Amino acid sequence: VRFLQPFVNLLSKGTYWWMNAFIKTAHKKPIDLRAIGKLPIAMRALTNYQRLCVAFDAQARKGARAIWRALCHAFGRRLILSSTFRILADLLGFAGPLCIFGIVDHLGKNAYVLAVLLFLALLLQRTFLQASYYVAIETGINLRGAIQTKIYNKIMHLSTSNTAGQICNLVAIDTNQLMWFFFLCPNLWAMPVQIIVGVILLYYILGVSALIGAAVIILLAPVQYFVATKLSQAQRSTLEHSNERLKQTNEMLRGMKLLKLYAWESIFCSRVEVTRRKEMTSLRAFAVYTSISIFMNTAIPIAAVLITFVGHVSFFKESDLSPSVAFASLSLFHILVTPLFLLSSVVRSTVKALVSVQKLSEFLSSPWRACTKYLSSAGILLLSLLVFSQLLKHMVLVAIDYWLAKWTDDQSVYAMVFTLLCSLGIVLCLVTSVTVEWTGLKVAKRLHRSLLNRIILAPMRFFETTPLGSILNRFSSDCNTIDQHIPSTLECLSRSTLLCVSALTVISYVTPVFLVALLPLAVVCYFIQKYFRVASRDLQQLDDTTQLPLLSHFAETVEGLTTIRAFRYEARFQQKLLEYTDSNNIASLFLTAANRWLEVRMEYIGACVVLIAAATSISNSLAGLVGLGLTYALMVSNYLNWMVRNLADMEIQLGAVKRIHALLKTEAESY
Ligand SMILES: CCOc1cc(CC(=O)N[C@@H](CC(C)C)c2ccccc2N2CCCCC2)ccc1C(=O)O
Repeated sequence: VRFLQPFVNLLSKGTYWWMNAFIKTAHKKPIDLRAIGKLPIAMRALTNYQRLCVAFDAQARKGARAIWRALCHAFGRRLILSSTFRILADLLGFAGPLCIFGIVDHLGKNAYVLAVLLFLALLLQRTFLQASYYVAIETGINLRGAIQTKIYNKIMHLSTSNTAGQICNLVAIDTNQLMWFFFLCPNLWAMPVQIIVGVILLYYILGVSALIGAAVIILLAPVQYFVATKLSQAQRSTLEHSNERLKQTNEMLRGMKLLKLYAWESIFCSRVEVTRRKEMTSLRAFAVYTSISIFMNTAIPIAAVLITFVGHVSFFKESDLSPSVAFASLSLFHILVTPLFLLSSVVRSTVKALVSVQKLSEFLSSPWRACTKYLSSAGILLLSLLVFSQLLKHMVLVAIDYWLAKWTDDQSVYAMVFTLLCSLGIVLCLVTSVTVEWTGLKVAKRLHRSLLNRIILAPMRFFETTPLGSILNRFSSDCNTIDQHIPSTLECLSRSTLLCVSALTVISYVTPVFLVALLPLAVVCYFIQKYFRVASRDLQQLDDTTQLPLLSHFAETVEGLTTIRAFRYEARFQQKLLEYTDSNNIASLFLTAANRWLEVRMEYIGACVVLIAAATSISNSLAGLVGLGLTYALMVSNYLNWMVRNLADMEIQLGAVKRIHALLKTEAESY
């Protein structure tokens, strides 16, 4: 047992301090199934299975509702403990904007004490938030173990009269949707509370104009939900053509010998290219919806701030905009963004796992070179336009946030220039979104065409030596990755890095002394990031590689069920399944603990940054520039952990482009 998360004092339970030792070891020598621990007794497949079966007996003494109530009876204590942590973290995160309000109101007219209390509340709030995430993940994984064991125990008893692939994917995707509903279940209860208290605080701060602002920002959640629905629709319509193109590529690759013998390769390649053109026609709509999602997500808050402040000053002829009031409202808008954006995802996952539990009831009742090659496939025109648009968009963003400070203290001219710059910002953001999506599409097209052509020209000895599985897998999974994940992830990594650099630039321009303190933290940040990455890579690979046995086992058990029951070998196979699912659970649990460790450390670095910025700016001013620095240093932590998550998410996905280009360089016959 090397997963001693339950077995430490509450502080290291809260800051995942034990993981430190592990991660340090995991940096020197690679991670093996001997280095990762064995799960505690509290979280085993047998322990959670027996807990769930006791809950099921209790519910049967008193269908889908039966399964939901049994899952409640079995995991509700920990589910509501995670929900408590999450709601306390939500309220203590709201404790930030009003504190910025108090600080800027003091110094524009008790300030240092407000700054240190902001620091303390921020530190405690981020710790509680990460602990909430962790408890939700742990109870979700325990539920996955119990449900896997239960559906396997049901596979054992079912009759020979009865769909093996259905059971295999019921273990593969339906239990997954259930576990992810349990991952996001605290959010389902704590996002409405968050949004309500946010709108209430905004109203209390800004009078009546804040309600117009909060309505405009809330108008983001339904639009995001509609966009996500259209995106899944386009996803299915793309998967159709992708499956047909895959079958055609498999035809071309099985009979490559005969084709090359009579030189029919070019005509079959042309047919595959026609199918690829149809799939690209569908991918265009998919990318349009993805671009609309990115643009709405970034542009609804800009317009919300614009309408709020302008209508507050001109239309309402309302209170004069003071720095404290304005920047408190801005911080509350930034705190309001994320719940409004992710509420659609929470609801969609909720209905998805509801369907999954209904189905389970019905069943149970019976790499820099890769980046260089990818960017070079785009061309200098699209790459230059993309980089210029990203940089100028973030410049316009910081520009409007600074014009806010200069606004606070000819008010018509200020309002007009603020409106002009917000329009410039939304146009520039739409440009950067459409450009990243167009670049993604163009690179996918070029890379796929070159790959197909370069394996058409491949010699026969190459095909005899190379496994057919790999040549098909490059077109099957990696071209899919380049088609779907690389555009969005590259765009979001660009946004995360540029927003982080922008925030540090803002709080350095407000506070010239913070720069001196930036370099230590910078170093710390770097180190942590580095170590996390290596650990997070190993674990991730391990977590994937242990899932293939499990599903495989399920498949086998469904195929040779009558033989296993004839042998009376049922207990041995249930034992093998418990061992496989325990390997998978320990892998996923250590992966999530490493994630929690990194996000806790990055949030603590963000807390130190906000404390330094608050202290030094309140000092130098003892006005609106202090509020600017305060907001940006307040939220640097999100940019930081989002950017490191996106970098980890970026390298793995870029490995696919790397190996596509690797296969692209095979020898060609001088035809
Ligand atoms: C903050 C990321 O850590 C997690 C967090 C969770 C639980 C969780 O409340 N998630 C929120 C995101 C946070 C920022 C609110 C969420 C809500 C809706 C849809 C997706 C998501 N997401 C979950 C996948 C990655 C981020 C978007 C699970 C798993 C993880 C994880 O380490 O993988």
